[PDB]
Amino acid sequence: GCAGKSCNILGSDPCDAGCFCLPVGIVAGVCV
Repeated sequence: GCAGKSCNILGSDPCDAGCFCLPVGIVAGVCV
């Protein structure tokens, strides 16, 4: 259930193992 998760390139809020934080803006993004 990583997909849809809120995240940011900052690295503070990445994603679950296997999934990656995809940028939706300048730094903010979502897990995919």
